[PDB]
Amino acid sequence: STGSATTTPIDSLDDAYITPVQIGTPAQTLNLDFDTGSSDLWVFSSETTASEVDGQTIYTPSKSTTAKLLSGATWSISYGDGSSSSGDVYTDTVSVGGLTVTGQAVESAKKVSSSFTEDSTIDGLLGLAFSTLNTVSPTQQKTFFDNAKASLDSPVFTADLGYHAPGTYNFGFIDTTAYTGSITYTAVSTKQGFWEWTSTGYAVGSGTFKSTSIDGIADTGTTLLYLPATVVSAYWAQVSGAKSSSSVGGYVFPCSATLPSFTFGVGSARIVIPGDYIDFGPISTGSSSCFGGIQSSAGIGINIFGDVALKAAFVVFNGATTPTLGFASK
Repeated sequence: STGSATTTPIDSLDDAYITPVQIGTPAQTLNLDFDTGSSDLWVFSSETTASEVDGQTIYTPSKSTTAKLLSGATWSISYGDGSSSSGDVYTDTVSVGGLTVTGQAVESAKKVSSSFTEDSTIDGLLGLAFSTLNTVSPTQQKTFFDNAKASLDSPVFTADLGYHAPGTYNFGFIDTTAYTGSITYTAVSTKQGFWEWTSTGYAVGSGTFKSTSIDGIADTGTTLLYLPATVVSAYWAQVSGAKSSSSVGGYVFPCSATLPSFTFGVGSARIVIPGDYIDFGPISTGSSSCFGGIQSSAGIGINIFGDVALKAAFVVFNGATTPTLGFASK
């Protein structure tokens, strides 16, 4: 089997991407944030505290003839940005782009933190990291990809995120018309539950490439590119007027600037992030200070290849017995 679904930016900055997902019988379609940095499929629901729902589409398990309460199971998750959610668990039929899993754990939110409430465009998350990170207790549950893997033509999914435009998540096949050149594959460590890999270095603009190992995670659920402070300082030093602002919470730059590109290494191959992809716009409405798309990871504990980096590439998440990642230009 295979599946193919279009993923669409939620706003004009590409802050996140939503992909329609069918849950239950008859289908209830919710727009979920596919997140290769987490491993829970959770939804706004008829159980979510009413004051914490503000425009999202909800899953109502009582209207699904295939929903079953997973007795005793609860979940609770906290994300790198400080947001959180928690609730109970149903199993139900879940389809993505024509690919159907029966018995998928659908984690129904009883509580969500303010940032989820305030984002009316995201109806929940669909985790695509390794199932060892799934938070369901007392019986940990499998991701959608883990459940589908054996049925797929090939045990892979691909992320093809657009810049200010729709893109595609495919399951079970690699669309050879979706990228240019060849795909370079690189080793993955699953020890932390992430799609964790080691970039071979970087370049700023037309500068020379610096060979240096940068361990980090391929995370579709993080907006920006978070890298060591040395690397980030070298990038922003090429932008007149750029500075790190403690009050804003990162590097800012004059909105009048033209940003240089940023290149990262994948083995001997190179992925070029155009400068425009690094512009996240005014820090507040009407400001001439703009927020940068490359930021320091020094306070995180891990480097994160988020959407800024991933949307410059066609990315293969290879879930074979020894997982690997593949990157191609496009």
